[PDB]
Amino acid sequence: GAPATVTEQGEDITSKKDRGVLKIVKRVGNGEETPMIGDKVYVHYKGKLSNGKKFDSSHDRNEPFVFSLGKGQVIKAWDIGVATMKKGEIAHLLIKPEYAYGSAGSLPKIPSNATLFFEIELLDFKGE
Ligand SMILES: COc1cc2cc(c1OC)O[C@H](C)CCn1cc(nn1)CCCCOC(=O)[C@@H]1CCCCN1C(=O)[C@H]2C1CCCCC1
Repeated sequence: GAPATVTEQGEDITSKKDRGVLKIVKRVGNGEETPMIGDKVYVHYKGKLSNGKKFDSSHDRNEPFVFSLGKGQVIKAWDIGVATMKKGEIAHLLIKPEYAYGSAGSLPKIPSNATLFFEIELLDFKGE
């Protein structure tokens, strides 16, 4: 399925090149600009434990998910990954625990050493 396809075909967007955050662009966006640290970012997303065991979508709450980029309001993988995206882009991310919730996890939703999968649509972003 989609997690395995990211494993096989995704780009490693980590600085360390440790395969900690792998990306596939599923729908191309527009514009020269990508978000930068500080911007208010609007997304829709579907996320799950990569083994399908738990799911979460912004659509469940009938509203976009909003955060400030590069401020650690989200897991590291989102600060890295969303910074690569264009407005209108849909991307798949597959994320090792080091760029998510680590060995501690974040129970009850996230166990120790969990790999995460997200589909993210970047709706908009605005400068601080
Ligand atoms: C581990 O805790 C959670 C994980 C995830 C979602 C969580 C969450 O909180 C309980 O709640 C939803 C986003 C709704 C409430 N909320 C929380 C925050 N803003 N709104 C702020 C904190 C968000 C932390 O989440 C994240 O950094 C990532 C990336 C942004 C979307 C949500 N993220 C998650 O890790 C989900 C998780 C995905 C895998 C399946 C279980 C939920």
